[PDB]
Amino acid sequence: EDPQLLVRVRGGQLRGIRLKAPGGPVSAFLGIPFAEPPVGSRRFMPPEPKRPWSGVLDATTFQNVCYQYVDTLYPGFEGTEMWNPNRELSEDCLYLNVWTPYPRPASPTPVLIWIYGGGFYSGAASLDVYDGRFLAQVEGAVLVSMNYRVGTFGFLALPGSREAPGNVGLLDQRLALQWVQENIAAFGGDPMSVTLFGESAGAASVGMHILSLPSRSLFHRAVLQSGTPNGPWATVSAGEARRRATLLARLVGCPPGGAGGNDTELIACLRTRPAQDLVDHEWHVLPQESIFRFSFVPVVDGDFLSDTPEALINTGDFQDLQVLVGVVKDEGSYFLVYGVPGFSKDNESLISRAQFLAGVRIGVPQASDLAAEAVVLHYTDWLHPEDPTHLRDAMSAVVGDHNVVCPVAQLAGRLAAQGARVYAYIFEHRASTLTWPLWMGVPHGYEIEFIFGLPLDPSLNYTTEERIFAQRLMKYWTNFARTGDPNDPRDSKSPQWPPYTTAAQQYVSLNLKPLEVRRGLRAQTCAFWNRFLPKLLSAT
Ligand SMILES: *[P@@](=O)(OCc1ccccc1O)Oc1ccccc1C
Ligand SMILES: *[C@@H]1O[C@H](CO)[C@@H](O)[C@H](O)[C@H]1NC(C)=O
Ligand SMILES: [Cl-]
Ligand SMILES: [Cl-]
Ligand SMILES: [Cl-]
Repeated sequence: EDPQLLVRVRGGQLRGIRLKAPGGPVSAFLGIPFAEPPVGSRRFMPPEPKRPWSGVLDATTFQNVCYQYVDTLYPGFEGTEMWNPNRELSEDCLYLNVWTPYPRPASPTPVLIWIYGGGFYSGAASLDVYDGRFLAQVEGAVLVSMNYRVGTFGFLALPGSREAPGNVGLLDQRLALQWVQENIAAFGGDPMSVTLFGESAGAASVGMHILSLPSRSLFHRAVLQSGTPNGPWATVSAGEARRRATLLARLVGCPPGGAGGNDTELIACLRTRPAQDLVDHEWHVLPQESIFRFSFVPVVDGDFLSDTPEALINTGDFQDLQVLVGVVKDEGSYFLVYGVPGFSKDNESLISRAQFLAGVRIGVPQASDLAAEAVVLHYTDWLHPEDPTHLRDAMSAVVGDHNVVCPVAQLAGRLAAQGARVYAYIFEHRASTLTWPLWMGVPHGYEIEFIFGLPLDPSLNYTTEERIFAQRLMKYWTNFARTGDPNDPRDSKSPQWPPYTTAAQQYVSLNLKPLEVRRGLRAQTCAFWNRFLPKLLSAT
């Protein structure tokens, strides 16, 4: 028996596995159950704490990926498939993972918790890109990532009912946070210093846990990468959620005869449905022709979220809090191949002006005609309005700015304004190994493999530049995680990464070159998106 691989948590004993990271061994305890399986009658309902077990639980392998839609756009192509599920599908899927150094660390170690993204529809904590082994080996960290429920299973809501209350995926995440608070000490982690970091939907989730008190009590620092709790895609009014669930039920023959009024007898019917029925039907309820919008997301129930996120970020008090926010250089591009006609991974995707206008209607789905007109006006180069290259890059920009960049702006501005200590970044490095075409720049999601330090694995064919860069990012993130500052304490030569402030508005470029400080995060464009646009498409 290996003393370092046997742990006894509150539920009982579990056995881990000694892994080879490049630079040495690490400890991995994978597939630890944190909730009773939300299957059958527990469908759509909040997680229940995992009932204690006997004997030593085998924690040496990844557990099931939560039942979910699978991406089929470009089959065989690494660039999409990397995000696809890599273990079996199952509603029995609420397991988590811990990486630590080997031997398990002597002193309480600052814990990193990873919340994955993927539309609140796709997702798994077991994907190669979210592999904690490098951070554990190299920076000495204790890294935790959980599975949470995505899709209808995680987010179908009849707001106010008992049987489908909404935001149960977030509650899964929270339960995982509680497990960490209650048990991470056993692995050498330190419950007194917990950082959540996430991406896309993940970041939105992190945002939500900032904004919802009982989660807020369970950690100390956040990192939001390319996503926010505010913004157009991360939430839904209870009205819309109710609409969407009702409609989904209708689509899977679940009125059954024509009803939907008795919620209990509706959710009941739904629970009698095969999981792939629900998947194969989930996207159908989206109200408009759109990209960067999924059917089932966090809902504004006045419970988990006491008000809209935007309200909360406006009126909160965040003195107690340090956040690291940032975006990649080309947020929008990835999404264009998923709906905006004229865009493909297979060519330069040069577009006509017509395709551009139609594309704006698709990308800013909830725009009024006048809103769309303002968008087109702002984004056109009126000197060369016909130029396909400018147009293409513009469409990428519209989608990026609208969905990611300017919400990150807004959120950093408010949090800074509201007491928090914020640090901001722009990730500008195209991975040498990127399989997506050149026109897509540094797409949404492609900084993760660096933060997790995958280029430290020589078999993975990054450049030495990229190995070094990876180590730099890892140092940044763990420094933050450890001490609410990404800077190197034992140094002055970086140069320093300054806090984002409403006054100075400073962020840094993370690329191969040394830190460079820039002021104004898409300032003017974001004034357009965040100050005017709402005055416009409302009061229309
Ligand atoms: P995000 O969750 O983006 C996906 C998404 C978000 C909102 C609506 C629809 C949709 O598809 O996560 C990623 C995007 C692209 C690549 C990788 C991830 C994790
Ligand atoms: C909903 O309506 C049905 C009758 O169609 C009834 O049997 C059931 O008790 C009702 N549920 C609740 C919780 O009132
Ligand atoms: Cl019950
Ligand atoms: Cl025109
Ligand atoms: Cl470009």
